[PDB]
Amino acid sequence: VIAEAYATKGLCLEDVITCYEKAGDIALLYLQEIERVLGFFLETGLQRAHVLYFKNGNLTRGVGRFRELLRAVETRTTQNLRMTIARQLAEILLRGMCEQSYWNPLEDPFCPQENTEEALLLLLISESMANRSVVYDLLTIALGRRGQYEMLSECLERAMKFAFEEFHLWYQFALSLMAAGKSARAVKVLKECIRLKPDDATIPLLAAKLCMGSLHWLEEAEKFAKTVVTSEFKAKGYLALGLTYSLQATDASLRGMQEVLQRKALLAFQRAHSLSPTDHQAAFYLALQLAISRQIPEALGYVRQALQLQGDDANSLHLLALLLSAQKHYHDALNIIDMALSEYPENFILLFSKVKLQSLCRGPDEALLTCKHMLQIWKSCYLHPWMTLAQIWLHAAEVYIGIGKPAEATACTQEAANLFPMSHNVLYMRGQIAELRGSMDEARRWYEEALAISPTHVKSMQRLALILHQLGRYSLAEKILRDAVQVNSTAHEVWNGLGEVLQAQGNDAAATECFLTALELEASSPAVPFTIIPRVL
Amino acid sequence: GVVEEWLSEPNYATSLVSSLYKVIQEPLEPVCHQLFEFYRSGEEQLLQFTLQFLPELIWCYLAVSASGCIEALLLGVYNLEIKVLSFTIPSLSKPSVYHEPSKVVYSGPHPQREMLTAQNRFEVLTFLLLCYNAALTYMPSVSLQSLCQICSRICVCGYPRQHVRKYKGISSRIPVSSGFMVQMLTGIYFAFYNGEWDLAQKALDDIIYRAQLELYPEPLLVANAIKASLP
Repeated sequence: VIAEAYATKGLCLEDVITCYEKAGDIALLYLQEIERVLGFFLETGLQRAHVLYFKNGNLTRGVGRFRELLRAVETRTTQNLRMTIARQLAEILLRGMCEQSYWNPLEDPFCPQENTEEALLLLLISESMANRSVVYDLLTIALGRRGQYEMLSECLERAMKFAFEEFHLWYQFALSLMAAGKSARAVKVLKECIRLKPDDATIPLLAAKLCMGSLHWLEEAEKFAKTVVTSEFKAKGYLALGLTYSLQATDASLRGMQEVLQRKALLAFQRAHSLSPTDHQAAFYLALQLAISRQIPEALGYVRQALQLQGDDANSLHLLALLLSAQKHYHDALNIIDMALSEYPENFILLFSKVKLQSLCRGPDEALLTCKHMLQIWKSCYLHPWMTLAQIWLHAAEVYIGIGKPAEATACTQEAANLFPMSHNVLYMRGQIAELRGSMDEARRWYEEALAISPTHVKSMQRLALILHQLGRYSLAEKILRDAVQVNSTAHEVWNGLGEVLQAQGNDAAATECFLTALELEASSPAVPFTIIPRVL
Repeated sequence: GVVEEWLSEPNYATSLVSSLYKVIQEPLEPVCHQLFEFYRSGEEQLLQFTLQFLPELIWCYLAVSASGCIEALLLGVYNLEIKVLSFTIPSLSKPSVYHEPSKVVYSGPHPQREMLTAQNRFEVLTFLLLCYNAALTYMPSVSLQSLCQICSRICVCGYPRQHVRKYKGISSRIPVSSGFMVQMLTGIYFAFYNGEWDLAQKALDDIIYRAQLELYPEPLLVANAIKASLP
């Protein structure tokens, strides 16, 4: 009675917001009191306070009112009101307030001490009372700015139930999945998104991006990239296609397949570059495929273009350095690596290339110092970054092997082995150490172990085949080297080993063929395999 | 003129701004030094005074970068600000201030940097933009406008849409991190409901555009949410 009385006074007075406030408070107390033991006047009294507060242009009072109504103990009638109110206040929190302006609901202008906290709370309560589409958008916003994409994926997953096959929620769910790191589910939901809308090329491009990455679903990636095929998204489409083709070529089993796929990749990259001569991704990847095909001058030209577009691209600089090393310009290459490193000090890959280049033109001490530097950087920076550390130690070991110091090499490889005892790289290095020490049978067995773990390790194949060749078992050595040729036909050491086997067997023509191939290949061999540069969208 | 008078010149805390903007746009040192000196002091109003020029400074930095004072200022303020920013995630299973039935880090910790490099510079800029978003309410309408225009220009610079937007100057694609675009979207979302509807509209559209071209899931996600939530 008193509540509707103050409300009525507020009405007749239409100072007013005060009467509406009192009416609201007494109304809540009245409703609770009822529940212990619907109103028009009660509705107007409860609601039209904060309304006139916001109409006034005063935000603080409105927020205060919202918090007052929300702090009230839940009644089975005030639940819907509390829902709409919580939603609106969450909106106001996210869009109209920042961090430095926020104050606790208990504090004068679980109790959330931060803005995003209270907003999240209100949104969750709203969604809960909604049980049995704006709130989810607000959730995507609040968790989006804070990088909480997993929880977001869970929330949007809770949203999927009520929804029909509509575009926005499903696409949002897919994106949240992709951001959260759940690649496979994201790919599926994205397929369904292409199903819902075939207009947007961003969706198959994203799917292709995921497939090309960690999942390594190259076939699916090819399918999506094909689905994509505006000039920019067509360029991106052919780019993704070329990346897929290249990766597949790396994965390809036979030389025929490899060459076909590499040529296809080349074509797709050329098309992508002609579609958008400003997109340095396409230019770079074109240059990279050309590098892989041992077309060093062309690759150099397109690298120069890609660098004219983006002068500080780490991959572009790195490829430039590798191409220079391919032309046996080790000092220039090293200078350029040092440049990229002046722009990218934390980059481990660049540092590894620096190590190799220093071993090639500067000497062992320098490269060892670069290894120690990498070790310091690794300690300061810290899944598998352990593989990186192992590679640091193994690189140091390669330096010591190169010199002729089996003890230090054994030490470094032993650090790597503390990390990964049965790494094929570690096993290979144990073989190298054995060869250095003179124990050839031990070496043989270590390479056998390495190939047991990694049946395609071309280095282990070379060494094992060489050992067998020196043992007199030519047929076996040849078979091994043929497998090796299938794994990587650009490996000149393989062709030399093969030529030596064939020559030993009395097959001189084929042997000289092999030797020639080895010479032409070593003519354009980079200090580091071009494939060290990741092929990603 | 007026700028020089400002240079030569608590009570202090409580046309010059436009002239300073013009100094930032046109290629300066004493302005940057005085702004850094402002940020160095304790009083928050000076912090806010420098913070309004932050977006234009960033845009100038990136523009010069495409084809040494501003970078020094930005880096100095960066070091000044850098701390771990964490917020608790609410659970309905626990009684709350509003109803009856873990700390997470979104930014930190950032290291001290003597020099700007290609990798760290966007950690730096993203963090600075976060600091900008933290004090968004105290930001004047002009600064919000500059923020929107700059987000747009950065997003579409080297791309065909630049010519559509009729932005004139340097037409080079500026490489941008994903988190940077997210922090953009915070300020754009704020600008949407504070009188800058049109500029926030263009900025949002361009952010979506670039996020589609860059294949960035999170900015595309947040901006999609913002666009869907719009009345």
